Amino acid sequence: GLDKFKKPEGSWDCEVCLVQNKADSTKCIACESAKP
Amino acid sequence: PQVQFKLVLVGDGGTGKTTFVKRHLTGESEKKYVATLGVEVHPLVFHTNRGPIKFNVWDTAGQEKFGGLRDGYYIQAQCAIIMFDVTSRVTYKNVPNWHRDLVRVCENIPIVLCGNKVDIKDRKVKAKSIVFHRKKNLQYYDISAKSNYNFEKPFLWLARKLIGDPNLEFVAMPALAPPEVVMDPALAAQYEHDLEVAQTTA
Ligand SMILES: Nc1nc2c(ncn2[C@@H]2O[C@H](COP(=O)(O)OP(=O)(O)O)[C@@H](O)[C@H]2O)c(=O)[nH]1
Ligand SMILES: [Mg+2]
Ligand SMILES: [Zn+2]
Repeated sequence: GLDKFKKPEGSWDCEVCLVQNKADSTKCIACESAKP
Repeated sequence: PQVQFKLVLVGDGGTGKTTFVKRHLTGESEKKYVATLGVEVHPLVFHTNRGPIKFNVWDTAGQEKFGGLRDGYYIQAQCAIIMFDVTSRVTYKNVPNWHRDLVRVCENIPIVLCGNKVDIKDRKVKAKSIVFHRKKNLQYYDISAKSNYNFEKPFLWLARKLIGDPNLEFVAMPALAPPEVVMDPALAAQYEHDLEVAQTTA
């Protein structure tokens, strides 16, 4: 299965464009929207 | 936590990119508009034998007609589809430019080349001429957005590359908008034959 899938610790998904962002980023690397 | 990939869908204006992405009904009902970049992101779920995967497909708002796309469009792309229109040789002639722009920002992400509108009888870019993919490690498919012909093929190939599982399968097709035009079965069979011969011939 995909049972062994995990995201990087503290990463977050942009609510505007769905890009995954790093834990320490405060804004989306793609669309520049603020972290939810 | 969902497995998802950002997929950029690029190619000349008028090639059918919007028509193609819109075939996936839930991806259309759940699409997200990104005002800062002029993009509609369509979240396309496919159910594999190892679970669901989501391709978040970035569809432009037409800006490719007027110039290159901004860096934000390409940022963090994990895969791509380059589209052209098999009734317009100009759109195939521009495929190397799209590939260049992709690799410049995204390096060696997996890319699929799609020749759209194969439902149209007066086809101009035929299998024997479609060679860009051979020299660049690209996979090629004929597609017809309006008839759903081969809709799933680019996504399955990308999913296999991204996961690293050559045996990955889709256990069911996504719910797609009903075909708007007929893809003639004899025509499809002939085009399928022409591609096979092109891929195997010495
Ligand atoms: N016969 C046919 N027409 C298509 C197909 N896909 C798109 N079209 C039409 O081509 C035109 C451009 O489509 P569009 O999706 O807006 O292209 P885009 O500019 O690349 O996003 C439109 O008139 C579509 O109806 C297809 O598979 N077959
Ligand atoms: Mg469009
Ligand atoms: Zn974003």
